[PDB]
Amino acid sequence: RFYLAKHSGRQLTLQHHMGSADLNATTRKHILQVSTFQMTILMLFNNREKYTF
Amino acid sequence: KRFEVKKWNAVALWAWDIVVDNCAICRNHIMDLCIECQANQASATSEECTVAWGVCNHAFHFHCISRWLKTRQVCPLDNREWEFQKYGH
Amino acid sequence: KRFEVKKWNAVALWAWDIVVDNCAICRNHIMDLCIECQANQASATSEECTVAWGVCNHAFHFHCISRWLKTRQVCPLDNREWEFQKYGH
Amino acid sequence: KTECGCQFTSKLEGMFRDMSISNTTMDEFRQHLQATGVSLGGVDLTVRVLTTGYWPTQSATPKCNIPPAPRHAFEIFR
Ligand SMILES: [Zn+2]
Ligand SMILES: [Zn+2]
Ligand SMILES: [Zn+2]
Ligand SMILES: [Zn+2]
Ligand SMILES: [Zn+2]
Ligand SMILES: [Zn+2]
Repeated sequence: RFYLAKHSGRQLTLQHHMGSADLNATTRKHILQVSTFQMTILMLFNNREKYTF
Repeated sequence: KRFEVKKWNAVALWAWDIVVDNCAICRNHIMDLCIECQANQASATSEECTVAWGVCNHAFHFHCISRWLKTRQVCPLDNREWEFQKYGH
Repeated sequence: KRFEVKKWNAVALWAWDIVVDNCAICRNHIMDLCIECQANQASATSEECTVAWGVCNHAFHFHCISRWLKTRQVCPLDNREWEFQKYGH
Repeated sequence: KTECGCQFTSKLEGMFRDMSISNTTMDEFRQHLQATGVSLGGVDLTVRVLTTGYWPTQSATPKCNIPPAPRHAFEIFR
């Protein structure tokens, strides 16, 4: 929304094969790391565990 | 929840007026041949006719912009010197 | 619901300072004669005295802007050469 | 132009400039729905902006009741 409101002219195509992230897990709170590949699978696990292929 | 995302670092690519539905020089499509090719075959004889990519993120058929470089120089949709930062889609 | 609208494609027309209550040259009304006509009849003798429409979307009585084309030219409510894109309301 | 002259033919060039104006205003308003979009009545909108004398008088601009999601869209555009 910002890139289309202020810098109107470009198209922010979405992708997954680049970048990283810091997954804050939680006895202590150890923050993990996901390189834009395991974010979707871990999010689906957060929504509901006991999944498969 | 058990796992919560704190940081993210996506990299967002951007495109100028490449017009994926219409090359701005000949008006046919980003792909699908050009006005100087029409028929897929038309005696292809090796060579090529793909999508040329400029530094100003504009796209045309490699041929259309090579033929437009005989009429002008600075990329059509701006005033920056057209470069050839890529060949193909 | 049974029917839901997804797309729409209205076309929205626009008007400049035509002032439907007052021609900007003579100040009488968009219609209802002018200062150089007053009485509806006043020996109409064919001819006319309706409304003139410019390219800059401004409107005046045909008579008023025809006699104003002698005092100046560029439509009085801007600085664009007055055109005659219409005749009548 | 290479026949009648630059008279009632330059009137068509003016109409094409009007087409340009309309498309540009349309894309600009789609962009500003991103900034606004208060209601969800502007899901997919394609508004065109033309000039009075430029186009043949469509009619007497009817004022019949209009659909509400279109009501919200027209209100946002106005
Ligand atoms: Zn081309
Ligand atoms: Zn070609
Ligand atoms: Zn360019
Ligand atoms: Zn008047
Ligand atoms: Zn008069
Ligand atoms: Zn004007």
